[PDB]
Amino acid sequence: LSTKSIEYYLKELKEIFSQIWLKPSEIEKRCEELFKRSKEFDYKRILVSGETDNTTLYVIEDSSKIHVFSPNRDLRENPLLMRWHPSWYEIESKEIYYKCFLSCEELYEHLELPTVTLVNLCVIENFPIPRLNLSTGTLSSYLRKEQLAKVELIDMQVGTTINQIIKNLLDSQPDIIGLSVNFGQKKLAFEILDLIYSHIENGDLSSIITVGNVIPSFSPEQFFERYPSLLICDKEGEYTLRDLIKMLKKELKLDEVNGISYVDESGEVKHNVAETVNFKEEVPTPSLDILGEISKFRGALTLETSRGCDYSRCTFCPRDHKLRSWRPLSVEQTLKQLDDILRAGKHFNIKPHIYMADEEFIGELPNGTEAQRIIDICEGLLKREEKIKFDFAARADSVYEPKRTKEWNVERLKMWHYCALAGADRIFIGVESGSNQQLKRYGKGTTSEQNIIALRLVSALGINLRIGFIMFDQLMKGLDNLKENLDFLERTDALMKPIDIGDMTYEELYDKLLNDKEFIEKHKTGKPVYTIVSYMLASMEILMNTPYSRMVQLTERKEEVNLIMNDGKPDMNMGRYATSFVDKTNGNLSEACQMWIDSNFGVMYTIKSLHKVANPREKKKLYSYMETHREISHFLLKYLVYNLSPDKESQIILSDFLRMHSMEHILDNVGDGSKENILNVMTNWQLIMEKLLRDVEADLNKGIITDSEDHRLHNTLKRWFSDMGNWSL
Ligand code: B12
Ligand SMILES: C[S@@+](CC[C@H](N)C(=O)[O-])C[C@H]1O[C@@H](n2cnc3c(N)ncnc32)[C@H](O)[C@@H]1O
Ligand code: SF4
Repeated sequence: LSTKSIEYYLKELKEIFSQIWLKPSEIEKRCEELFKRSKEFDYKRILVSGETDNTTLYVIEDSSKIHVFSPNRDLRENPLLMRWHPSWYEIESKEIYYKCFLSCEELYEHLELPTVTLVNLCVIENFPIPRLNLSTGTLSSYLRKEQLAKVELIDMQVGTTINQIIKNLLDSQPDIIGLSVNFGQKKLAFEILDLIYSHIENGDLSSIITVGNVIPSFSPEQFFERYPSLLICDKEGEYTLRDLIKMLKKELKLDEVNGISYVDESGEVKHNVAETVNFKEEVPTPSLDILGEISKFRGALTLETSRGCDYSRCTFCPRDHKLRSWRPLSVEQTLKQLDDILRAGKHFNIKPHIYMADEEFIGELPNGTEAQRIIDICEGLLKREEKIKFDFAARADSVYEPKRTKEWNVERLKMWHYCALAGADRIFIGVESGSNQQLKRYGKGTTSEQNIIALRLVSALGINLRIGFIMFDQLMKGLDNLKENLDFLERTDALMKPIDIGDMTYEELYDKLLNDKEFIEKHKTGKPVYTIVSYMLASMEILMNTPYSRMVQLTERKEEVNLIMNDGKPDMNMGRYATSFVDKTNGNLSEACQMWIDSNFGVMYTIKSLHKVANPREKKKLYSYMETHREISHFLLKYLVYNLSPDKESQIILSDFLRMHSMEHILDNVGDGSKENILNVMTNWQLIMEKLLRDVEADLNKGIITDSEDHRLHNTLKRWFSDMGNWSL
């Protein structure tokens, strides 16, 4: 092969490899056709490995002549060649993109890659709209970039069924099978596992079996009881899979494999230490094998630009699986991976909107440069030809922290401005509470006024907001925290319209939003905070391994009460404890609010479903229903608390709200927090929901809104009217 004809094969390979959405078997197909075409030499076998900018073709003429093409990267950085021969190459050399290896017998053994099949489970009835699965996509890209294995990806999100999974597995004959098992997928996982082991027993498969993600990590005993040879990946999967591949080659013993729990021969459960992955530089662009099918389901692009939480102190948030340190992608890798995913999505006409999976997008570094890192990512996005939109999550104190200097906070505001400039769209802030006592119980580290100011600053930059809010928690005593929460949620001095920066410095804008009451009033949207709450009337869920669960167990012993039911055991499928409230009135209110939600779910689901596809004028009508429902749901709790503990100010607000909707006389005990009385009070309040749904009914009859073909709004409205006051579950 001439030195000029190297160049031609590289040129065409670069064009093949640029199509990063194709599965590796499809890439190999195009490589075979390119090499059979020139017919200026024949070969026995080809292998493609690597990914995106390091994709590599091996052409095995036989074991004594092996050609290696690396169009996108210096072959000297190839990790498979480096494992085979750490000094094969010349250090003083122009970059090398081709090399023929002659009489290199052991290189062939390195090119016999094991096969790994990774399966993302999905209960499709609960999640109709897929998102690119990072759980398996990053495990695949890590293995491909290290050239450790041929990886097959199966995603139940796009409709692949249990029986199709097994068919796939029989056809590919993998050496390692891995299932990602998430909340609510225990039964599905056990079904797939039963069939895998049934076929191992029958001799149709021989594979190391492993499961990963949070459900088996937290509850390994229920898995080991049914599958005692199963290997559970406790934390990150990358090095775990690397080491199972080594163990396949007898290069590691089982008790050396990174980050797994297993049953040894004596019957005892072992856990191996998990070395935290070098995420900054070893985990590349998620594999995009499934992207085409995801686009057919109108699915979403996703990326994780950091792992972990440097704060890690919220008492309801368990840190054992996700870890207590923050590991960011480099600015360079973040921009590259975003470019890859956006280019691949554009190929399938997926719109350029990235959902960042990060637990904490902004983070914190020992050198304090985290804000400059974000600004540098934003500057890179602003250099692109096309704009993007992106969503992410952040704590309120990643916006505003009065324990830090004014200069820290002013630079924080500049950072958030660059986020808005680069496309920050809907941002989730974990406010969680409006009550300083409850915030302390939540370990949030924030105050209620600090939360208000964070919302002011972000909303003023034109970023749209969503907030988590956990109204009820089991250790709350009395109604005081609920009153503080309701007052917080009714504040109208928090949400700002997008403010034109004009000539203001960052410091002047910051100063005005903190202190200038007239500025705040002029720019407010006038909407109360509860309008951006993600889930109204939410109650605490007590997950395993949390400080909050231990706080509960500690109240159980200190006041001699049995709060954790199921005889102290947790639920494996949901990774949480079933727990009752220390204050029985508060538990009654939480239960009532869940029943309220259940009673309106069918009709409000239908309204929201119709809203997705309505014309502009119907969309606004249906949206106004959803706004009014949220409003009625907020003042349900204000009304319940009023009937348990009245005050003058709350009475005025409820009377204002009634009078505002021409329905002050629709409503006509006290201090009685029994379930019976609360239900009776809520039956009364439900008359206000009836008044809203009578308008929906009239609008439907008038043709002002349009029903689905199966008459779903008609059907659910009819049921709702017939079910009034009838709180059976
Ligand atoms: C997207 C998302 C959702 C989506 C789910 C989308 C989907 N795919 O169906 C929605 C919005 C529906 C959701 C809901 C919930 N979620 Co959520 N979610 C996330 C989020 C933001 C991103 C997930 C992701 O892509 N992670 C990145 C990938 C790379 O990580 P991974 O899945 O853990 O995979 C790694 C390891 O687990 C391991 N691994 C995974 N699979 C496998 C397989 C094998 C074989 C092996 C060996 C290893 C392995 O290797 C991988 C790479 O290192 C995460 C935050 C996060 N960054 O993880 C929260 C998170 C997972 N969610 C969480 C929670 C609590 C919930 C809810 C209960 C809501 C709530 N907060 O009350 C519900 C559950 C609903 C249900 N399903 O029943 C918690 C989980 C508990 C915890 N603290 O660890 C997280 C961490 C957020 C938080 N801090 O509160 N979630
Ligand atoms: C939407 S995710 C993103 C959280 C992310 N760590 C952050 O800091 O912003 C978590 C949100 O779900 C809600 N949530 C989490 N755990 C919960 C629990 N155990 N019970 C009730 N709500 C919970 C909280 O409102 C929280 O803000
Ligand atoms: S809730 Fe958010 S900030 Fe709190 S520990 Fe969990 S990831 Fe970190």
